Amino acid sequence: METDDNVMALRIETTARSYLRQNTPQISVVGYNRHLLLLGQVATEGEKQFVGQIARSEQAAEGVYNYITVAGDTWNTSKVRATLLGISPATQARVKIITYGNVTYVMGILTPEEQAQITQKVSTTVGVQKVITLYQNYENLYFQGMNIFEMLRIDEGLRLKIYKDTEGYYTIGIGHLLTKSPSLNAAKSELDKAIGRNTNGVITKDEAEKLFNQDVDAAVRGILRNAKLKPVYDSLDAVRRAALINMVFQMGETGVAGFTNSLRMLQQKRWDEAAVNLAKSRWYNQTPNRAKRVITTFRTGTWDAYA
Ligand SMILES: [Cl-]
Ligand SMILES: [Cl-]
Repeated sequence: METDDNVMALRIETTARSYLRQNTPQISVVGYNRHLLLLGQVATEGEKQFVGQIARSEQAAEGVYNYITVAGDTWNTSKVRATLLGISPATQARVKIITYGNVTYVMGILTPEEQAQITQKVSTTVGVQKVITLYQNYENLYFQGMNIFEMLRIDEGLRLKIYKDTEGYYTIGIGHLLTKSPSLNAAKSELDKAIGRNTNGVITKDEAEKLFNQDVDAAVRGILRNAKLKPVYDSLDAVRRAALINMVFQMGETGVAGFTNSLRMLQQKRWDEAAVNLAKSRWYNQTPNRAKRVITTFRTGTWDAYA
């Protein structure tokens, strides 16, 4: 859903901008849950209606909201938390907020009760600004296919040059750390190590996916030697296995092993009880978007949140 929302939005942004310049321009498409929100300033009511047909021609779109005016910025996680104090971190994760012009749009899959609460909180934070709600209540196979490599591409990023992480070390690819020394030369040599050539501090995607496989294998061995992680891992299907490998990549073997109660529920296949519980940890607090995708993967056993 992450990849389809973005994929469609850009195709609509780009095919729409093309049509406008054939009659500088202002068009913006935002995608949430395959529902699409059209933003910008067009000159005539007929063009606004034509840009809306472009979007509705997207077979994978299950809704289109045309809010183009006839002559922006998405809220970041912290700014939403400043505004939704009192709502659980889990419910805040099912909400996108955008301000385009002098309007503020609120998208999300909410209970009728949750809608009135969040609508209230947003209206009091913006004051006398217009607030548009776009709520939903509680074949198509041409898109990219999701796998574990594309999963951790969305959750960490793909870097094809040696970059410094946050801890002051050197890294490349998908979080594949090279060395904790501040010596770049030390990192460039270790980069040649795993690739076996004159990388020159640069790699291709084909040979970054080769690293990512080495990193995945390394995790799966730590997992099978850890007394708490092994039985859970063995009992789970393929997608749910990549959810677990995701958490290990993020917190290390020992970190994940501390989720005692949530692990017992996964090994017991209680998918929904395991989700309510994982959404109560510091993990959800400090990386809610990721933890929302990882946790839905655990609940559905599918690539929904990522597709
Ligand atoms: Cl933030
Ligand atoms: Cl996050």
